[PDB]
Amino acid sequence: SAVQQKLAALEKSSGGRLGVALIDTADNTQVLYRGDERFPMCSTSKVMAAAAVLKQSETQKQLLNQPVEIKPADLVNYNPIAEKHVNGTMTLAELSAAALQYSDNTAMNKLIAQLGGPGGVTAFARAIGDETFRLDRTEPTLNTAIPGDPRDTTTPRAMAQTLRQLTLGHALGETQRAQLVTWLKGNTTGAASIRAGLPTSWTVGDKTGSGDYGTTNDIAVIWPQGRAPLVLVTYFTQPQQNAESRRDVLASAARIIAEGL
Ligand SMILES: *C(=O)N1C[C@H](NOS(=O)(=O)O)CC[C@H]1C(N)=O
Repeated sequence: SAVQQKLAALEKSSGGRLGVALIDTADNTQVLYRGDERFPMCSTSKVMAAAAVLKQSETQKQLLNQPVEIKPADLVNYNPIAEKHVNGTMTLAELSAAALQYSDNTAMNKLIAQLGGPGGVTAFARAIGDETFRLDRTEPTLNTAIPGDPRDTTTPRAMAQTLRQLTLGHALGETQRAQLVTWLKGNTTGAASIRAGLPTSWTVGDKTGSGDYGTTNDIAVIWPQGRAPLVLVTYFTQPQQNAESRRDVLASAARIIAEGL
């Protein structure tokens, strides 16, 4: 009830710019707030990159087990998993899991490289019907989050539709969809974001993101108790380049959405 008033009031109180897109798969209804504005994706772009490698593995049948060299020069700003394997190798499956569940930025860059560069991630988006997503840069510069810059952005509406296709539809093969869902459900970084605004009995798979301009993001597939799943994108960015993160705003948006159902 009064969901637009509530989302607008949350945004005004926060001082920033909030983007929300919900898909309720029980009845195909949607809730949108700035659903067609571009937002910097930051680490949420890793879902597209992992899904694109999963799609490649549908025809390169051993691709996920292929070793990839991790060198000291490859390390960037946040490499919790890759730093354990420097001067050795990690498989593409291990890199996908590290990128999704620990938000390892070196693992992300290896996914991007496997795909031929950022354009290869965008090409996969286009191949599954997403005409809005764009990846332009590698880690860490994809997180600059400069206002008005279209690089490394998407809209909430597009990314909710794509996450639905990837996790509940048929953009990926059956086994690969299940693998993506398993990875998202095992995310380690999400308890303060969308999940925090939902009843604890519901099951969530998600991927968070953060960047400059206090950018605080989360994209999630949600299995409520006793009812069909939801897909929810909450993107948030702020006026000051050095702004603090606001995961509480994402949780509040999810809480508003959960009471309106
Ligand atoms: C992704 O947005 N990033 C990589 C890592 N993500 O952790 S988060 O998903 O918990 O925010 C650190 C922050 C961010 C980056 N590299 O700036």
